[PDB]
Amino acid sequence: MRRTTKETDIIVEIGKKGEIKTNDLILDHMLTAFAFYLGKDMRITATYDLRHHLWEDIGITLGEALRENLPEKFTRFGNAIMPMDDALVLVSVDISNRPYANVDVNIKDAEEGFAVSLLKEFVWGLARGLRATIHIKQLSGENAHHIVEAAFKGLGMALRVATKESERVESTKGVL
Amino acid sequence: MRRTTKETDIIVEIGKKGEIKTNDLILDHMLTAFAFYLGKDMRITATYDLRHHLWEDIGITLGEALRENLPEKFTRFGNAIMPMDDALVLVSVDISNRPYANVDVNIKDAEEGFAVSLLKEFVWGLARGLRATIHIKQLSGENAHHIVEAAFKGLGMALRVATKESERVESTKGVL
Amino acid sequence: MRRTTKETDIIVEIGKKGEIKTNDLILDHMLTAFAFYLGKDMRITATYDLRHHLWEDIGITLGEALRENLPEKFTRFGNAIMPMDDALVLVSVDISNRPYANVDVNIKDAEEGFAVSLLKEFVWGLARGLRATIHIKQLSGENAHHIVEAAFKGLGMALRVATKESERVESTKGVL
Amino acid sequence: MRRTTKETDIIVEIGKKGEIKTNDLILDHMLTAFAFYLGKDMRITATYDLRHHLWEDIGITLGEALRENLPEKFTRFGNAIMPMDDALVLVSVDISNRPYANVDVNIKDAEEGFAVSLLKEFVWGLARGLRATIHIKQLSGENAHHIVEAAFKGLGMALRVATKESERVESTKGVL
Amino acid sequence: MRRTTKETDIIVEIGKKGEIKTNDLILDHMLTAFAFYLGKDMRITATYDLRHHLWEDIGITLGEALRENLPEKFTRFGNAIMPMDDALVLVSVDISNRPYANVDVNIKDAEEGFAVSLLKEFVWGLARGLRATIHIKQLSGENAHHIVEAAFKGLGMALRVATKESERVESTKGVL
Amino acid sequence: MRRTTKETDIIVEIGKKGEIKTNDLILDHMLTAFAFYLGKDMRITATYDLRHHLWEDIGITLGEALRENLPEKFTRFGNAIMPMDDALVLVSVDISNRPYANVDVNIKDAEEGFAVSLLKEFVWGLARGLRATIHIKQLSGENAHHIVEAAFKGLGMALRVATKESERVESTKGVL
Ligand SMILES: O=P(O)(O)C[C@@H](O)Cn1cncn1
Ligand SMILES: O=P(O)(O)C[C@@H](O)Cn1cncn1
Ligand SMILES: O=P(O)(O)C[C@@H](O)Cn1cncn1
Ligand SMILES: O=P(O)(O)C[C@@H](O)Cn1cncn1
Ligand SMILES: O=P(O)(O)C[C@@H](O)Cn1cncn1
Ligand SMILES: O=P(O)(O)C[C@@H](O)Cn1cncn1
Ligand SMILES: [Mn+2]
Ligand SMILES: [Mn+2]
Ligand SMILES: [Mn+2]
Ligand SMILES: [Mn+2]
Ligand SMILES: [Mn+2]
Ligand SMILES: [Mn+2]
Ligand SMILES: [Mn+2]
Ligand SMILES: [Mn+2]
Ligand SMILES: [Mn+2]
Ligand SMILES: [Mn+2]
Ligand SMILES: [Mn+2]
Ligand SMILES: [Mn+2]
Repeated sequence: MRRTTKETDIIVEIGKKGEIKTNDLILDHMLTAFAFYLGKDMRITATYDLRHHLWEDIGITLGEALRENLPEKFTRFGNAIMPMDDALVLVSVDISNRPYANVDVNIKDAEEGFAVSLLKEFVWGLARGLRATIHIKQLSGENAHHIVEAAFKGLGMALRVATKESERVESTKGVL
Repeated sequence: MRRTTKETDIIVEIGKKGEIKTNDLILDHMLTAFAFYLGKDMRITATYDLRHHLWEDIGITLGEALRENLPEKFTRFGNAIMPMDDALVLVSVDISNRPYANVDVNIKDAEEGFAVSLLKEFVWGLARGLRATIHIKQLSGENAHHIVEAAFKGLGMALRVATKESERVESTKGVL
Repeated sequence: MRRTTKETDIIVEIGKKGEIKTNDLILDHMLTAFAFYLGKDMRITATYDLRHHLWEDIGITLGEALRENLPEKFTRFGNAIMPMDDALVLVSVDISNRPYANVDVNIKDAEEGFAVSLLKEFVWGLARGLRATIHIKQLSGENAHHIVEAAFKGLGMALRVATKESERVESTKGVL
Repeated sequence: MRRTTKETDIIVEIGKKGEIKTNDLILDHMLTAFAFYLGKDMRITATYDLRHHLWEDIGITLGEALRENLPEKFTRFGNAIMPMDDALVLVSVDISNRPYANVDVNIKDAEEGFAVSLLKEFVWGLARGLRATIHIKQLSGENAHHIVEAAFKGLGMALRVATKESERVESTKGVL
Repeated sequence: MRRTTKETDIIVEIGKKGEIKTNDLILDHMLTAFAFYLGKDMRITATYDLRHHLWEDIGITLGEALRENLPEKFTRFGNAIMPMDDALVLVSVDISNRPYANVDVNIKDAEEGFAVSLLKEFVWGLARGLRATIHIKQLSGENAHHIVEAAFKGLGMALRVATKESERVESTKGVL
Repeated sequence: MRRTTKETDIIVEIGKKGEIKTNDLILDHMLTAFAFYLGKDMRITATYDLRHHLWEDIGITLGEALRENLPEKFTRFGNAIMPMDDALVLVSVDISNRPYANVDVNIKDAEEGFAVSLLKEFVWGLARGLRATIHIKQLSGENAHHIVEAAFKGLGMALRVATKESERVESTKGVL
């Protein structure tokens, strides 16, 4: 999946062994966590002007890539509760075709490179590209890196469950 | 399972392909959700005088029907965390033989047909008929329909887990 | 544009002389306002189970209908400030391909048939179907009908501006 | 229009196709937005010592360039209300010959490169170079980039209106 | 349009080149502003006993004169956002045939001759004579003269829009 | 696993049919719960001077016993949400090699033999002996016995998941 604008140029290829190299070492780490806990190899390359555009557009392109990869009938729902030392983060996903994100974190000890702005824009991008409902709810924690990385691990774990093949269309209304 | 009083007359048949028709369109939708996420066909028909009596007595009868269908040795415990757009609802069930319900929701945007009274009385009815401990804990949300429907989806998912056969009596005291 | 689920069956036909008949007299009035201030005839018909499903699905279908009718190059942005007696409501739209809604109203004098739940679900449906950013911000007011009707008038007026043909792709990133 | 001090050297040429290259990627993006929504090509080049000096002196030089470009009789007033996802920003301009700026924003989620100091100094610079009254009033929002970029888009849109030719001197006192 | 009582005698002639002379220098200035931003010449002369009676009765007579001059089918709605140095004032008009005024200002630095009483009574008079809904909402400001003059400029600008000819009766109910 | 100091002498033998006899009937019950929900037989015997030393040292010894039994590649993460009547307790474990415990309970109705001191010291002992991150987070509840027993049931259930064999080293850093 490739997405190109005048701001960013992003390639996300799920199922291909390859590097994750976005030219942002924080995002590279977060995406490495995401892919590891999703349980899939992926190749991700990006160029960008501003980090916000990178994080958001990575989210969009990753979402679109996940959507393209979905089986016809998929499990739809997946959750994860992820600890990382002091951090404890609930991640809940519904591949609902109703884009929505709610990211509720409370970072006490900030860390350079980790920003709520960037986390939120990645998650909104992902929600919009995948066309999904995504909740990130911090239950405990203080450290920025532990909170944000737990969220990315959790997204991977939750989507591992939600993107699995199902025997039915998982909606009482008969369509998503 | 049939339960008849001077107020209501209710039939719940689990495992039978059939209609869910209670003469309350909101409850029909909630029960459709419940059954879908439980993963069982059911036929439910009711007549009633007042909606409270309907919701409670449906809970009792459904609980009794679930209890009748349990294997001798069952998993006992099941949880679900269910998102619906803004709503995020935790449902926790223990088929404990200790009737108890705790329903903790916070509806900001009310909706006609959706009432905490009716939800609580359905859940207490279910707890009493099944003979179970049931928690409904809203983690996030504003919209009445999203919150209540998430609760019914969650009850279905949780009971899907809790009602499966187990290799042992699931209690250290040796009996339920 | 026809959209059909097990819950609702909706037709929205923009540019066609016809009636607006949803089987909800409040919504019929709101949509009549919307269409009048948009400056287009439309035919709308619906069947539904529950009013929430109606309001949301009308939003979705109307949004998709507006998206289908959008010129290749469109103005993208449109605003309205709409008074109705005590009410004064700001509506701001960006046809951004970034679904988002923020509805901030404060109804002091409630009115049967008018609910924040239903307004919010219509607007989120519209945002998701059109793929747009939509703000509704009450500046003044107390009366439910005045506030909500002002919002619908304002959506029509704002979308009248935003859906007009433009000479260019209205984004510095080169893509919408 | 060129302005040179011991701190900065800035060229702003309105109506010339060219690059916007200030050696600050955030400002380049903001100025690209400004020019796009103004509806004019411009060439902007700068060297600078400190970013504050750049932002302020860009504002001054851009203001002077806009002032030089004004027709004899101009519309004087222009407004914009600009959404960007969560952000909603009102921009109001009066080319009054009374330099004044009031920038009222509330950034909840900060972003590296985006600072209220720099926004305010650009706007004051612009107000002083153009000789104008400028209000930036955040109505909604949390994200720094969305708020600041909406302000720059809004300045462009507002000045598009205010700098258009008029049939009269737009003041009851007979002069500006 | 002439209106005579035992308290005041007022002539308002729209479209006539002429003096604005009410024997109140503050009101003469405000009305000069109003007429300038409306974009019409007018002749206004008054005698009065008390300033309140003047301001109110000028509003009534001006409203009646505007009403008399309306085309059969008129635009109905008009808004303005007007800055004046520190002041930023929103004016919203609906020629609704439902008299109503809401004037919400917050003057920090008072000025002799400028009073909320007089502004409010002019606006209510105008609403009653024209038969219109009028909102004046201060968004920012401290100085009495800047706030009140912005309101009069804004009323002129808003009514410039609202009083233009339209192709239709601008109401879904088919009549005003 | 035998651990002997001048204060305590503890045997924990996982996978062995035997009794749990610590000379503290509360701890015997808690450990019976832990083992049952872990899904393992175990033999535990202890002598001790002071109950704190017992609870802590049981934690340490049990943790070391679990660590000894861990497969080379293990699942690492496990969670449980456990109801017991009024109580609802979240337990989250990461076998991280980063000892940490956070126990957040709120006992309203105290019970002899049940103490936050002792619970916390058992959990910290377990965290240190296993070399793990352990969160215990009360979501609801009042009764001391229900809260504490839910925590022990939850630890068993969570560790059942976390101690299972995996196909890989469960860390992006390549080392645990
Ligand atoms: O789409 P699904 O499968 O979640 C079922 C819908 O009834 C949910 N819903 C969303 N808004 C009101 N109800
Ligand atoms: O009945 P179970 O299997 O949950 C085991 C009991 O010890 C629980 N309990 C209830 N009250 C005090 N303890
Ligand atoms: O897409 P457009 O036209 O609004 C231009 C983007 O730079 C906006 N943006 C959104 N998030 C950060 N920047
Ligand atoms: O200069 P203009 O056209 O806005 C008209 C002036 O009367 C405004 N003003 C500024 N301070 C007091 N009055
Ligand atoms: O008169 P219009 O054109 O604004 C349309 C009316 O429905 C408005 N309204 C006033 N009160 C309740 N509704
Ligand atoms: O050790 P793991 O597998 O959890 C991966 C690490 O990056 C986590 N981490 C801990 N502190 C900062 N990052
Ligand atoms: Mn963004
Ligand atoms: Mn890390
Ligand atoms: Mn009852
Ligand atoms: Mn529903
Ligand atoms: Mn909905
Ligand atoms: Mn109406
Ligand atoms: Mn400065
Ligand atoms: Mn941007
Ligand atoms: Mn009076
Ligand atoms: Mn003046
Ligand atoms: Mn100790
Ligand atoms: Mn017990």
